[PDB]
Amino acid sequence: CPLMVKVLDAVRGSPAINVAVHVFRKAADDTWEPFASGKTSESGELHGLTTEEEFVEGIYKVEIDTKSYWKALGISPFHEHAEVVFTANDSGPRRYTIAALLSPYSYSTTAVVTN
Amino acid sequence: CPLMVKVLDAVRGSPAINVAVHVFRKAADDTWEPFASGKTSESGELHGLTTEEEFVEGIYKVEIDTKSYWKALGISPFHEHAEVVFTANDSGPRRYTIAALLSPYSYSTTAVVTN
Amino acid sequence: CPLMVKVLDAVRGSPAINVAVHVFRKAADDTWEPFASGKTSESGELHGLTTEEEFVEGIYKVEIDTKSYWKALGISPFHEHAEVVFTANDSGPRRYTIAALLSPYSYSTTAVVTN
Amino acid sequence: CPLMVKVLDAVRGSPAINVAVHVFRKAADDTWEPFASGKTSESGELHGLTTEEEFVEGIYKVEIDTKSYWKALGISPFHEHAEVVFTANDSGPRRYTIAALLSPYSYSTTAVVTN
Ligand SMILES: O=C(O)c1ccccc1Nc1cc(Cl)c(OCCCCCCCOc2c(Cl)cc(Nc3ccccc3C(=O)O)cc2Cl)c(Cl)c1
Repeated sequence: CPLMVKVLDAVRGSPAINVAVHVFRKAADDTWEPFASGKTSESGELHGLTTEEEFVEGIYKVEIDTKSYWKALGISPFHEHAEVVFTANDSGPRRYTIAALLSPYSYSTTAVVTN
Repeated sequence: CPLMVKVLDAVRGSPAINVAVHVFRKAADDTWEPFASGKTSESGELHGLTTEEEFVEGIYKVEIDTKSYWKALGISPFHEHAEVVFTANDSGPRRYTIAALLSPYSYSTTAVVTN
Repeated sequence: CPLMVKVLDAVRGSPAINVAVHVFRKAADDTWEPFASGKTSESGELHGLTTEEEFVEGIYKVEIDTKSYWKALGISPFHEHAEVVFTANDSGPRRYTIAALLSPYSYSTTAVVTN
Repeated sequence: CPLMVKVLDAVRGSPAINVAVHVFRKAADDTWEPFASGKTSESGELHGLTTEEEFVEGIYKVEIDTKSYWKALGISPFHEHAEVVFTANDSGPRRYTIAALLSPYSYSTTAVVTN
């Protein structure tokens, strides 16, 4: 799997389950084209977004729908979403894990990139 | 100052100096319209972005140009930029500080909302 | 102020007010000896912990009493406290700010070392 | 596995490999007794520290030897180690993952606690 997303909840100390994730790829006309989407599992993970064939060199945006998640838990958070924007595969094919750790007024994101 | 931005460097243990910051507001036609911008100071801070008069309720995006910062340091980074997207909500006196802590393959952002 | 502590609350998007902070220095017999302490202010800050004269090179521990903070808010937390352990090193004018960002099941700490 | 540690490197965007981890348990005399230790794998993970039988209710400290890690990469970091102190199993047996994300002058730690 070349692109995986993992989301964790810093309030509950749990995976963040059923979080919507949308991936976009920047097109030649500078617009963000829909690329893939899904929801995190019971483990906070989202796999199977793309294939090595389709995940070509480009600029990608991973939008994680954090506000919808918090609101479903009774919390009015600060952010609309977390957005992770990066160039992928520009020094050859890599496997990318995009991890996010969520709180109501903060989040962090890291990437783990491997061969 | 209803809106301040503060950027810190987790590699050097320092303010992140001379980082470009762009603020956008969501318009009517769902377009991100430029709103304010600047470069962080020697203290990693950016003040004077807007006024209480202009900073009305709405959806805002703060783009922090992290990739160019790391390139200036000779360090290969992951993200193109950090994007912080939020709704400004009245209901009383509020000042917003958007803080970001930067590493090459990670960032963190929090909002400190006070009065 | 050669040593400041700043604590922020990632759930409320606010300074973490009235948090107990204890600082220790490593002695000769490898015992943590109390050095300084206080409670964070309304701005989440704790100043006046020590003087340039007393804050010599050595190994220091800053203990931030996070569990009691979350208990005061009625929120079940994971950690007993956050502990920040570091060597203070001269070689020129240096001021240390130990920042912490708190969530119930997570914390983050950075050092901003300036002159 | 009731206790797992995962460590990631925010500079390289990689697991933090070969990081020493020491676990202590607070004894009746208020002293920290050695409990378990190991080093992170190629995946940044450390499994097999303990068993459900031996991992009883108590206050535990997980010390992650971050300074040794950074120094081996040519970096002089701020912290001596990251310390994670928590009560375990005080509302019945749980599975704990202690995750840490490391930078030279910052780290974060979260816990994922499951049934
Ligand atoms: O990644 C995996 O693969 C993974 C998989 C499974 C499990 C775990 C996995 N890892 C993993 C682990 C973790 Cl801990 C993780 O979270 C990373 C959390 C990063 C913490 C956020 C850092 C907060 O920064 C700060 C801090 Cl300290 C202070 C401040 N304030 C100030 C500091 C100084 C001066 C002024 C201020 C201010 O405010 O005016 C602002 C910020 Cl912005 C992630 Cl995203 C993935």
